[PDB]
Amino acid sequence: EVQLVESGGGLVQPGGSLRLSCAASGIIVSRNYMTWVRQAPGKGLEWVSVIYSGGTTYYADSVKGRFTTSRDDSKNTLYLQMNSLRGDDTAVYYCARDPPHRRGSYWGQGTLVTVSSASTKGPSVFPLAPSSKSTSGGTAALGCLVKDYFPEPVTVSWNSGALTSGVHTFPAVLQSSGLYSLSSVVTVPSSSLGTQTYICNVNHKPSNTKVDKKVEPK
Amino acid sequence: DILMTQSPSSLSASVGDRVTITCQASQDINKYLNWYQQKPGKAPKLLIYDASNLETGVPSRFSGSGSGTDFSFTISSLQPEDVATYYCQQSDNLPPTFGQGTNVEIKRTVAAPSVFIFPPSDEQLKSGTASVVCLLNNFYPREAKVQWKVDNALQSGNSQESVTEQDSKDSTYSLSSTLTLSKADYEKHKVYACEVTHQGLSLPVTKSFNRG
Repeated sequence: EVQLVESGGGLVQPGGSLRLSCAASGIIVSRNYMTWVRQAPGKGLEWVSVIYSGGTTYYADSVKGRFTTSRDDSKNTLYLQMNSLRGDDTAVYYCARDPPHRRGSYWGQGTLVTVSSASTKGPSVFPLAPSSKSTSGGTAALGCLVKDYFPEPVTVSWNSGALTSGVHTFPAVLQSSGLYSLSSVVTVPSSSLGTQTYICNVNHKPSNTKVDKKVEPK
Repeated sequence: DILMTQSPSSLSASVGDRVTITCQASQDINKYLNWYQQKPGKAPKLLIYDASNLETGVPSRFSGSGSGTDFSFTISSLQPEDVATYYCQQSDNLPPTFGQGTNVEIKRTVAAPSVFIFPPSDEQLKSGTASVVCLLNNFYPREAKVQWKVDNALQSGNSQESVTEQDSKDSTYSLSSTLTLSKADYEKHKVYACEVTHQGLSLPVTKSFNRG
């Protein structure tokens, strides 16, 4: 029903530009003041900018002179034009309408902005096969390693979404090479090994879709 | 620029326990302070506005109080779905400023980890790099110790760790330890084992594998 939707994020080069858009449904962006907030990976929240109903704009000192907030009332959409982009600007960006002293706060789901000179690299999906020492009747673990990819994120599912119980996809770890790495494990019965197909599906920002099957070793 | 001092940064409490978060302002902000709840992977959600007032739909266990410089956020009967990071934020004084955040963990009984070791696949050995993975399945508490010993020689600086968030239906954590080395170093040794130390294990459990 009532929602805010951000878009426009992506991976840009230091010194590049970007235009984030926030589409409002159920909220007239011309009547309330809208806010841009950002959150670095694994950090807290930092107020970026605000625009008032009258048209007044305010900006955090760290983005003053580079960012510009605007809105198109006919399209009912808030905009954030980000220029002279730096590495510290890498964050998830949310738009928000927090009603002043009333009820009805809404934040969008956010859009990820990555600013780096590194190029996009597709990942390599490798198996982590079930141990041959898995005894029938008990639980056995298997997974796939998604290694050497940039930037975030990657999406891992199991059996096209059919297998969700017992699945653990770990957060990505930034390797010393600057590329991210990630692993997704799942615990299945030791029985039905070889009787049930176990396949993990990996997706990425570069057009990488790996649908990898996990089997015992020999 | 008003400084927001949120405290504590972390807390652990069992289901139904009372939990209180403090947030001290560097200036008088009257009652213009909000409280946000951010569950992992989701956006922040405003729960308390104007220090005390509850947003629409928020359960009664959430409460806020305070005026001037000192404010408090209290969950009466803590529920497992309340595992999140909570932020205080002043709204009236430009620029709006947030607190450092508080991590809220539900407390449960000790659960030892199910440990698994994963040798490098044959497809990755051609990439000239071997990746050994030690998985610590659903355990509580998060505080664990994973050491890599290959050929009975302890390793350091060549391994990374990842920890999941507290589960919704388990309230447990899952850890992964990944040991990355070249193919030459991999085929120059034979025994590969990770040793895990955790409360709820009587002694450090070791899972091992030999090339073959």
